Amino acid sequence: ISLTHQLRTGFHPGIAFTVVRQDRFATEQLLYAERASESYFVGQIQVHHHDAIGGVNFTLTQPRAHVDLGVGYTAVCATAALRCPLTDMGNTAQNLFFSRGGVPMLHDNVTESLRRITASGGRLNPTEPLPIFGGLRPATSAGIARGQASVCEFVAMPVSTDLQYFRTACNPRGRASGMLYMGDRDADIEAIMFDHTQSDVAYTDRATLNPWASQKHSYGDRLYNGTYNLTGASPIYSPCFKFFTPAEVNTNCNTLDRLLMEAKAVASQSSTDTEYQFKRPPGSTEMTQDPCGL
Amino acid sequence: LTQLTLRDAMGTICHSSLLDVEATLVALRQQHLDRQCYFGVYVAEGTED
Amino acid sequence: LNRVARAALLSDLKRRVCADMFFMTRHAREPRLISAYLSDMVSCTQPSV
Amino acid sequence: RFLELGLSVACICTKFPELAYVRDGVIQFEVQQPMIARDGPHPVDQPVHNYMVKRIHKRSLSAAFAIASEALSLLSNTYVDGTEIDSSLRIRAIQQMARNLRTVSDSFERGTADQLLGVLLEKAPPLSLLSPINKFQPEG
Amino acid sequence: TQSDVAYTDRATLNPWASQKHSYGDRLYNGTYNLTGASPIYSPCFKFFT
Amino acid sequence: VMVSRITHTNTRGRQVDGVLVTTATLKRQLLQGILQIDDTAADVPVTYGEMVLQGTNLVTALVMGKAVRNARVPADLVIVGDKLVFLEALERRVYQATRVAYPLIGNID
Amino acid sequence: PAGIIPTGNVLSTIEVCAHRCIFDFFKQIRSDDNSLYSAQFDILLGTYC
Amino acid sequence: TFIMPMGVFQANSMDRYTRHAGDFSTVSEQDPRQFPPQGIFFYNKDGIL
Repeated sequence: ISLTHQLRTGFHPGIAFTVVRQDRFATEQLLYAERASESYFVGQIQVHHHDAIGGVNFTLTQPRAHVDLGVGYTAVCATAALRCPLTDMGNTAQNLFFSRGGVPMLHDNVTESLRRITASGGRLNPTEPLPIFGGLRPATSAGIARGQASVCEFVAMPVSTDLQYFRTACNPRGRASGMLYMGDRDADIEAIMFDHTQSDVAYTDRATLNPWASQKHSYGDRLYNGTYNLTGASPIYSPCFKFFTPAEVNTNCNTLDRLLMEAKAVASQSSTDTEYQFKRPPGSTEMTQDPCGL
Repeated sequence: LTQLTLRDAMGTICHSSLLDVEATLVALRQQHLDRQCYFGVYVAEGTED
Repeated sequence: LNRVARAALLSDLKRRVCADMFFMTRHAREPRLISAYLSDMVSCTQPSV
Repeated sequence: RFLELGLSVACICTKFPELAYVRDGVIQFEVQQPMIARDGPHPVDQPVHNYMVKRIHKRSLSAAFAIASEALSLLSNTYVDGTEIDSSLRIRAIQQMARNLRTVSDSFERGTADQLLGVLLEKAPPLSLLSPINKFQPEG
Repeated sequence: TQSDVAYTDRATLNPWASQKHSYGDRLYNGTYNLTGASPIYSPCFKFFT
Repeated sequence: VMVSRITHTNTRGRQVDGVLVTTATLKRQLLQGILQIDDTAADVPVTYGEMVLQGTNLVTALVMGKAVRNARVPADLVIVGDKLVFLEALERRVYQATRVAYPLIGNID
Repeated sequence: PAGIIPTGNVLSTIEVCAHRCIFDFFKQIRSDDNSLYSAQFDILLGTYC
Repeated sequence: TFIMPMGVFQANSMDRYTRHAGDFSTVSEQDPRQFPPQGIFFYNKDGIL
């Protein structure tokens, strides 16, 4: 209740805060193309049958199939800007009490002075009495003028040096790097992704990014990992759900043609819905892109 | 341009998963802890002196 | 366009209300582009029979 | 139209309308590769070859319109009953299914360009790297 | 029943007032009328609601 | 490899090329001042296909079971390198004025 | 259900259902089945060189 | 092969000239451009000091 003191009024603290940026960046499409091998067939209209409400029917017909005969394959393109330009912003927080799993009870009503005295600095703020255990559809909120909560997801990068790594290159969980894909071999990602032997996969001028988080099962990302329940009770793409996580080796891993073969679709992250940013209900397998995967 | 000066991190890290001791240390149990002994940590009650 | 793409295209409706349509009125300077004031709307916003 | 425009010559005329009494296509083609050796004392290299084995996709169908009970509702006649005066009945019976089975049986004639760029635009990503797909790899 | 509309994160910049009526609704609106007597045009009646 | 009979080009003798997409203003940008119009008259074909079988070869194929093996138009010519190329692209032929959606432009993080 | 022309006529009218312990494959259809009608076969598309 | 000096200190007093009044000064009481340098800062393979 003092830590956020020096969150709340005049001593900018012993801690601090930040931003990044989330939006809607729509992308249309042009490309080159050469001669005749895409083969195109033409045909007729086949069946079943059934009846209904008032209606019976022609949705029957004319089925296709197709061919992947490829030594290599074929399509290349250089490109154009955005259209007239779509981008809008602005500021506050994220969620960690909608959903359950914890343990009981020998102090309450004053941290009851802490979402009745916590949830600060922006639109709309929460509740009093605390029932249990649900999927949780509630009250009324707002419809659209600027920012579906266009909002953060904190990382942080303690502290210090001279003038080129936040003055030249750089990014959020640490180093211009690369776990080594397909090469020497694929059962070393505990001392190339977990333990240690040498100097820096980029910036060996000094050893990793910020003095206190650079291995296995730790805290500020204890915000993050995902077997036991926080892909189970409050659903999140979460700030990141592939920045510290399971990625790939058991099918087709041979440096080059899967240099044509892995950055894709999984059950995933952040697309066009409305108002603050959910995760799983039923209902929508679309296939947005995500430049910036691995 | 727009401000962001002085107002919010208090819906926010009064947070629960930081006091943290079951499962993390758990997931790294079983070794032999690297060269380190007391410097001094034990304690006592007087000294009958 | 339900709650995502119907609030920020007509967000594309006050910019091309607030920089560019006085585009040959102002200075003696910056001329010929038939492109987006002159060469973008008699054939791609439409006719009848 | 689909002759004189463009929206097709890059494919091949080969044959199956009624498709799939055809089960079964894993169809392929080699490349032979010939004898390289360098000049200079450098290692083994062979007249090598590449043949090929397989997997491929698809995405279920139909195309649209839907209304009420005309069919039987006056399909009960057909050469006795209805003798005198349904003039505008069949009058208004001639013009209104030539414009939506002319425009409602050419929907897959609104169907055959957007499932060959949803895996021709959903099996091909981005650019800056092709360009050194011809400046960094012939020998290795 | 909650936050706001227009401009999301602060229900004011300079403080003092934003629901129905006192010096608050008439000094541009349309249900009780004291822009006074006879013929109004320096206009903002239909500049309040 | 290339092999077939004849024909596809600009207007004097020999063959060709592929396939395409987007929308509207870029046609209108290499028009005011860099490129320009590029070839003239085309004797170019008209149709699809058909086929004729019944007897001993599907005797291979109904009881055991596998299976082994001009009309003028400007839709016309632009040029890129020392070629030609072509540009008048799909926003003149399909689908106005109603109510659902698909792949395409929209948004990306 | 081979559709090929039969080679020879079998001169034995006995209930083969009794001796199901010989042969390798045994199906009895009472009158007819739609399993009789399935024309699945296995495509090539040619030589490439 | 690239070459760079590191701890070189310009001994001659006339060489410790600044191109204007403070063409490298401070707010602190002691302008520590007078202290001998101890490092060298070069653009990497990468545009990186």
